[PDB]
Amino acid sequence: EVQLQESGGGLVKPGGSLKLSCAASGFTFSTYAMSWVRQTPEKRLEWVASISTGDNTYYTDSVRGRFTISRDNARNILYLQMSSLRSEDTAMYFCTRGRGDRGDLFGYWGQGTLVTVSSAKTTAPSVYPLAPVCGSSVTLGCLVKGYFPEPVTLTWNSGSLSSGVHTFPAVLQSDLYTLSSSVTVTSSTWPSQSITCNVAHPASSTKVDKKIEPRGPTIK
Amino acid sequence: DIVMSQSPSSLAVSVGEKVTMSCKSSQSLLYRGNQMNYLAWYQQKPGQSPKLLIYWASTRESGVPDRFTGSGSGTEFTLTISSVKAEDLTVYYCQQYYTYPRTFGGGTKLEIKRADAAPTVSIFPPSSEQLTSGGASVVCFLNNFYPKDINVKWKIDGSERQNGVLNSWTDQDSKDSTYSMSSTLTLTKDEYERHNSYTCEATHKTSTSPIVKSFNR
Repeated sequence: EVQLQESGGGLVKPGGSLKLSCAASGFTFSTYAMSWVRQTPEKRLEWVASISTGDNTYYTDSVRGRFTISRDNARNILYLQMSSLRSEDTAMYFCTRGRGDRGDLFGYWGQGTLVTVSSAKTTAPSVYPLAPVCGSSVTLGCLVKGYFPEPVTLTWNSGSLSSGVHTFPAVLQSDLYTLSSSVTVTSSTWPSQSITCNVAHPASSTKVDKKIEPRGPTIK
Repeated sequence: DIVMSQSPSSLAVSVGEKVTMSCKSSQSLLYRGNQMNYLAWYQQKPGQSPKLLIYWASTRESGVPDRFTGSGSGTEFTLTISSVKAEDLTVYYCQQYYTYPRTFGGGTKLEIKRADAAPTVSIFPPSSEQLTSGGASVVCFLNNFYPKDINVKWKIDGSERQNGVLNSWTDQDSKDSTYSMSSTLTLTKDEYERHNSYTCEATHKTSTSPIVKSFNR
């Protein structure tokens, strides 16, 4: 029935511009007030703007004079023109339709389009093997430091090693992402069997393998 | 602003339990003209948009199961689930539409109770490979613990360091309902080599004393 689909999201530099579009179908579009609501990386929900059935517009202060909400009833689409983009504007942007023919209560939401505002350069991660230091099981690891943008793909032994794995959500520090992963196995499994960290970063077009070498005295 | 506050922010639950979520309003949402509360609840499952659950504080949206029940008035609102189902284990947001700006509460996340488990702690020196580039990250994994509340301190030669620590926390594990955490201390290579003892210490309610993992450079 009711379908909403956002588009036009992407990566931009601070001070940049974007125009989101929201394609609606499965209802009489002119009847309803529409809105844009964003979800920040901290997963807070922030109402951004609303447009009435008669083109009256409402904004939250932070985007006033920078964003413009509009509708095109002939084409069933809602727009959000974004200008002078800021770091804070980074969010998933949802378009919504009023529940009833009355107000802007967020009755129906699209699946969202992602907007990222960052001054970071595209950066391949540095991938470091984490070998155990001075039993029954042993925990190995992989550090994927300082990359942009998201995402990376990390597997262990090309996907063969899947259980006992924790891969921690990427986190931002100094405009770059860092991620890590642990893999826990039987002590008899390793280092008898080889274990390798595979990291792909499809944006710097890099693919890296890192074998976890056991620590020990083939020291000089 | 009109400020919406949800309590608590997270709640440990058992399937089949009755649970209750609070949403508080910094100003009343009760409109005298029609005695309606301009308050809505949303559910947001992982990867999905929020979906409207309740509106006018107590009106279920169509196709919303009877176990969901909203109540309250003025500034104090409640979302109740009669018998929680596994698919209800997620985030719920309240929202006022009494005035502009439209404002949301910070959300309440429901999670699964499971019985306390101690972290398995592992410390890792910087890789020789990172050292070559003049960097030195020290990594500490704290894996498979419950409840999720945990504290990590880095101590270097017996003294505590806070700058340059990067922490990350998993979501509750779907298989064992436990939590894991990663802590990374990044130093300059030079500063890493001015010290010997590196220590990751985890404070968790499963022990009256820290779980300590250390190495000497």
